[PDB]
Amino acid sequence: MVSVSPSKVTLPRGGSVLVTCSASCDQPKLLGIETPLVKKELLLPGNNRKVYELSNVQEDSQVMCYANCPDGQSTAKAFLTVYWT
Amino acid sequence: MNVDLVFLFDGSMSLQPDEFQKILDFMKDVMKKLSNTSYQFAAVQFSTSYKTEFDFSDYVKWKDPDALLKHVKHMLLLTNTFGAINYVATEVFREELGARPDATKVLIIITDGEATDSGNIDAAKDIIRYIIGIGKHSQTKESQETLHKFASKPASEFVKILDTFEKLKDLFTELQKKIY
Ligand SMILES: [Mg+2]
Repeated sequence: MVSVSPSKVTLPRGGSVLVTCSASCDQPKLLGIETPLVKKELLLPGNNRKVYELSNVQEDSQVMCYANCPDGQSTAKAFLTVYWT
Repeated sequence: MNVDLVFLFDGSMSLQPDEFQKILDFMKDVMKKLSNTSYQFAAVQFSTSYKTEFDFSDYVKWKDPDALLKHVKHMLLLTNTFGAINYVATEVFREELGARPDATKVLIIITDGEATDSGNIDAAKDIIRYIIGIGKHSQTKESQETLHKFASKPASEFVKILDTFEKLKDLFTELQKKIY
């Protein structure tokens, strides 16, 4: 089971957002993000959640959290909406 | 010596759609430049799950690599490479699906190795596997190690970065080994 937040952001072309992939299983066999944007994760203390910073996002985009748990593999998408300046 | 070569290609979301197109255009370039009998082909796209885009049976029949991959849809979901290899091993190299039994079996994996599953590829040991790394996400400690995990040994002989296809002289004069 995963959860992503924010679920949807709007941000100005070339902006940045951090998203947080959180899993329910408290020591997930594997937990990350699947996106074609450029990404950098952060300070972990703990493995329930990773926090990825998607920087300089240029066009409308999507991002998808996954977590491989005891129960199964879960997915959750977050929509990045970008507007021009 | 006959060779059964399978393209396992990454259609996960982590690859840009123009990057994906580059992978198709790559497989077509390889098949075009190997239209002799010795090589028999088959391609499977993997993302969250797997689908074989064409059989050996299909290559042996249609034989037009342009029209063989013409109906691919970019899957655009997770990158489950580990089970992808297992699928090729158990589900693509088959008597029924047109594989030659005597043929020495090769695998070309094209991914960024940002893989979203874990496991073992023991089921595909005897399949000699060149893996080639495209993608902005293949630039990390994990990804790199993941790439080398899929490779035949010694690793740094079966792993390269795609370029604008420079291997089409490199890999090729080493893929002209297998035909004998
Ligand atoms: Mg990927």
